[PDB]
Amino acid sequence: PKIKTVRGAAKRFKKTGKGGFKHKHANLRHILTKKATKRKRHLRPKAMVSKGDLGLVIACLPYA
Amino acid sequence: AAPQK
Amino acid sequence: GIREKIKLVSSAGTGHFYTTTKNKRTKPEKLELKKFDPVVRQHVIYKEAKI
Amino acid sequence: AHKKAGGSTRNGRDSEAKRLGVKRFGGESVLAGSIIVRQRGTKFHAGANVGCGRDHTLFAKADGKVKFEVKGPKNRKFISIEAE
Amino acid sequence: GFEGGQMPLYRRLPKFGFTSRKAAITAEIRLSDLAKVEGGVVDLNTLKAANIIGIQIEFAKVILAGEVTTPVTVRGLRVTKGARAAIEAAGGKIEE
RNA sequence: UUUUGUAUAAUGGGUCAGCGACUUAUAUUCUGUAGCAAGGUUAACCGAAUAGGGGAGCCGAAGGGAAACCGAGUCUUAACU
RNA sequence: AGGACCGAACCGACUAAUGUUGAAAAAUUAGCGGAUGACUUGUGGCUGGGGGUGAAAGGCCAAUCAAACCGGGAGAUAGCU
RNA sequence: GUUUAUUAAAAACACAGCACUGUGCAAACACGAAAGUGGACGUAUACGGUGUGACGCCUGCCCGGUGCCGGAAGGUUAAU
RNA sequence: UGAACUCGCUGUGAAGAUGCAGUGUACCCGCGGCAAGACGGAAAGACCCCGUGAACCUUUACUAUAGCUUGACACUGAACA
RNA sequence: CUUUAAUGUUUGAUGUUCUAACGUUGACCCGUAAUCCGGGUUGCGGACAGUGUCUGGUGGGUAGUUUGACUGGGGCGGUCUCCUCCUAAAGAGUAACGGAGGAGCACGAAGGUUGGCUAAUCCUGGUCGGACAUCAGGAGGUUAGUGCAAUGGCAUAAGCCAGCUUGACUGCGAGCGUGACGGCGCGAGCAGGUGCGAAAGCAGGUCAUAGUGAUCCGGUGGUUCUGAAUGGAAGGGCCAUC
Ligand SMILES: COC(=O)c1c(OC)cc2cc3c(c(O)c2c1C)C(=O)[C@]1(OC)C(=O)C=C(OC)[C@@H](O)[C@]1(O)C3=O
Ligand SMILES: [K+]
Ligand SMILES: [K+]
Ligand SMILES: [K+]
Ligand SMILES: [K+]
Ligand SMILES: [K+]
Ligand SMILES: [K+]
Ligand SMILES: [K+]
Ligand SMILES: [K+]
Ligand SMILES: [K+]
Ligand SMILES: [K+]
Ligand SMILES: [K+]
Ligand SMILES: [K+]
Ligand SMILES: [K+]
Ligand SMILES: [K+]
Ligand SMILES: [K+]
Ligand SMILES: [K+]
Ligand SMILES: [K+]
Ligand SMILES: [K+]
Ligand SMILES: [K+]
Ligand SMILES: [Mg+2]
Ligand SMILES: [Mg+2]
Ligand SMILES: [Mg+2]
Ligand SMILES: [Mg+2]
Ligand SMILES: [Mg+2]
Ligand SMILES: [Mg+2]
Ligand SMILES: [Mg+2]
Ligand SMILES: [Mg+2]
Ligand SMILES: [Mg+2]
Ligand SMILES: [Mg+2]
Ligand SMILES: [Mg+2]
Ligand SMILES: [Mg+2]
Ligand SMILES: [Mg+2]
Ligand SMILES: [Mg+2]
Ligand SMILES: [Mg+2]
Ligand SMILES: [Mg+2]
Ligand SMILES: [Mg+2]
Ligand SMILES: [Mg+2]
Ligand SMILES: [Mg+2]
Ligand SMILES: [Mg+2]
Ligand SMILES: [Mg+2]
Ligand SMILES: [Mg+2]
Ligand SMILES: [Mg+2]
Ligand SMILES: [Mg+2]
Ligand SMILES: [Mg+2]
Ligand SMILES: [Mg+2]
Ligand SMILES: [Mg+2]
Ligand SMILES: [Mg+2]
Ligand SMILES: [Mg+2]
Ligand SMILES: [Mg+2]
Ligand SMILES: [Mg+2]
Ligand SMILES: [Mg+2]
Ligand SMILES: [Mg+2]
Ligand SMILES: [Mg+2]
Ligand SMILES: [Mg+2]
Ligand SMILES: [Mg+2]
Ligand SMILES: [Mg+2]
Ligand SMILES: [Mg+2]
Ligand SMILES: [Mg+2]
Ligand SMILES: [Mg+2]
Ligand SMILES: [Mg+2]
Ligand SMILES: [Mg+2]
Ligand SMILES: [Mg+2]
Ligand SMILES: [Mg+2]
Ligand SMILES: [Mg+2]
Ligand SMILES: [Mg+2]
Repeated sequence: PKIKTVRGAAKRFKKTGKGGFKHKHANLRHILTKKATKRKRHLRPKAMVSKGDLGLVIACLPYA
Repeated sequence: AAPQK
Repeated sequence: GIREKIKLVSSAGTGHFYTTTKNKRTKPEKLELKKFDPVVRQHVIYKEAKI
Repeated sequence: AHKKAGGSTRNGRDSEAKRLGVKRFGGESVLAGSIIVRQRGTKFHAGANVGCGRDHTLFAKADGKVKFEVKGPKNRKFISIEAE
Repeated sequence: GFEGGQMPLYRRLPKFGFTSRKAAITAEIRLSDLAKVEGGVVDLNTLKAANIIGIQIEFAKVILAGEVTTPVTVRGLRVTKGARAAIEAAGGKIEE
């Protein structure tokens, strides 16, 4: 049968031109008053999945 | 059955 | 501790607000400060409000 | 006889090591922004073309070669950058 | 995605965004495709008949990819700023 | 065989003959090799049937953005050195 | 008269020895307990598996019981050998 | 008397007797999706459950905790 | 029951040697006896630990539920205070 | 409005009668050769009891499960995250149920800036006044101070005092350090708009290092995004925050 996508990963990574994955940063959901604005500002932009992680992501997203 | 150690 | 969270609301018509922690017991009078409002792009008075 | 229970230690705690110390040595070429020393307090002081951060981290404000030197009446250790 | 019981990477990270339903009914056309239609008039019906776009498509943009040499008239499509210049240089015209 | 380590006094086998354990289906990715090449390929089905027909579809040649949208650029921002 | 006494048949199973690849998957020999009673025995019947029955030992329910046997789910699962 | 068929026969189980408690009869209670059946072709001097265990002398204090029984004012509280 | 041409001692050694080192003794093969050793045979230790194994049991562990119990609506009507 | 009275109406509750639903494991007749069942007559109950749907309580009677790891064997005891010092072998890192201590915050001033200032302790002389209060002088030279452990820092003070303030700003960020990663940290300089200062300049919290918790789910405010025929809306996204 077809491989099934891990649907929880499809909600969290998106593929990019050269095949890498962008993701949203952690730590920016709650408990925000105590975090410095410098720290919070750097967490807004999307980020690229690291080298050691790509193997795990690609397994979950066979049809990306 | 037997006595055990 | 008694240091409790509050928010400061822009006195302009914008919705923009800051959050901060206040010792409710020892300083019962409202905090009030001029701060930058990035919606109007001006320094404006901000006043304490409930979180 | 009876095997007798031991007690317990009251110690057993430590913190994570912080990787302080010199990160670029004398004569080493650096780019602007490069951290040269991680410190607690100013064990080294900022010389020419060197900045000091809020946690006393010394960093390059210009490209050049790191120069360590001793200066002043207190014989304090200063780090400076010399243009290449 | 199992990691020995550590919280796995696809669950440390927040979900984001949403899926547009309008995106699925939108297509992009290349300049090199404009020569493939029959009859020199480019519109959604003509591009569908050429099997250049799917039957469900309702919106299409011509974009500056490849090149076009024959004159063409583009009707009812949207056109990028760069694609417009290319069609005009070929002696075509865009209308709406 | 299992172990840091076995002549081990750790395991297993009395011997002979026969049988006895990395398979198959369908997706996906990488390598080799063959055809075609900005193109490649058909599925079901039809077929006096391994032919021929069938291009419905699928991958590729464009990306950025949560999205509207813009497009060799785009997002971020009032604006980018 | 008697859940009376002694003691055969009958019912049981307190001690010792033998046996332990036995004559026997619970026996034999010599002693032992009850023996008109809450006794024993023939034939037939009824109670069925989280159920039965139990003067209660988790005891018995076809040499099997802290949940019988047979068939099926079924090649359960086995980070173990 | 009874008991671990097949390593335990006993101080264990039962016992007559005692006490508490439930049950007014279409009884309580048990087996049954239910019908129905046992209790019982019985009727509180009867029937069920629990603890104790012939007989003799006896069985003292605690109702705070848990349980059961009675009460209903007030607080709270479901569907509607 | 791996195969044997199957001695003692002291040492060594997966740390308690018929089989290794050194050394002592010993013609080849039966029969009747005894059991000190072959860590002798029988049973994938029943003690202990482990397994994000099992079972059955307890309770003011958790979540349900049969039963018991409360009320509303239906079957279910008339009159009056 | 408040206290309050009657009338009318609606709706709820309680009580007493009634018969006709309903009950009858009361009697009698018939099916009938029948202590089952059904029909008939009659008596007693009677809108109760009983049953269905919904609902609160109780409920080891029954069922499915959970009940951590480390550990000089397990149990019992102790520990589980973060900061500082030693062990640690003069770069970084480095274990043990090794040796020693702390945190789970505080502060709109204890932050910014401009101006100024310099400690402990001891000895002399002085009302009450004493070993120790405030005052003057001297010695001393940081042996003090740092909001809270310890280490490293601090006189250009980072220690102490006063005036004016909100930079405890918004968008970004060359370039580095440290992690397997998630992440954490330092940062010149740009754009906007501020505070102190004559100006050069300084300010993106606090002498630095602890004062903390991913994702999911849900709440609150905003918004030039989306809106299942169409116009809205709900719901979702994005931004701030809980
Ligand atoms: C320390 O104690 C012993 O060393 C020992 C023992 O020393 C004389 C004798 C025995 C005897 C037996 C058992 C033993 O465990 C046992 C033990 C441990 C069993 O477990 C038994 O084994 C078939 C069984 O399966 C069930 C039974 O009772 C539930 C027993 O009756 C059993 O039948 C038996 O004979
Ligand atoms: K083996
Ligand atoms: K072993
Ligand atoms: K062994
Ligand atoms: K073994
Ligand atoms: K393959
Ligand atoms: K009989
Ligand atoms: K069973
Ligand atoms: K006896
Ligand atoms: K017994
Ligand atoms: K007694
Ligand atoms: K009591
Ligand atoms: K009581
Ligand atoms: K009481
Ligand atoms: K022997
Ligand atoms: K009647
Ligand atoms: K240990
Ligand atoms: K030990
Ligand atoms: K060290
Ligand atoms: K000040
Ligand atoms: Mg948010
Ligand atoms: Mg001993
Ligand atoms: Mg440390
Ligand atoms: Mg965990
Ligand atoms: Mg070993
Ligand atoms: Mg060897
Ligand atoms: Mg061996
Ligand atoms: Mg041997
Ligand atoms: Mg083996
Ligand atoms: Mg063997
Ligand atoms: Mg007799
Ligand atoms: Mg018997
Ligand atoms: Mg006999
Ligand atoms: Mg006799
Ligand atoms: Mg007798
Ligand atoms: Mg007799
Ligand atoms: Mg019989
Ligand atoms: Mg027992
Ligand atoms: Mg049997
Ligand atoms: Mg079972
Ligand atoms: Mg199955
Ligand atoms: Mg199997
Ligand atoms: Mg007797
Ligand atoms: Mg027995
Ligand atoms: Mg016996
Ligand atoms: Mg008793
Ligand atoms: Mg008493
Ligand atoms: Mg009560
Ligand atoms: Mg040898
Ligand atoms: Mg040798
Ligand atoms: Mg030798
Ligand atoms: Mg012999
Ligand atoms: Mg013998
Ligand atoms: Mg043996
Ligand atoms: Mg074993
Ligand atoms: Mg485990
Ligand atoms: Mg249970
Ligand atoms: Mg329970
Ligand atoms: Mg299960
Ligand atoms: Mg353990
Ligand atoms: Mg070191
Ligand atoms: Mg070293
Ligand atoms: Mg100053
Ligand atoms: Mg110090
Ligand atoms: Mg501090
Ligand atoms: Mg609509």
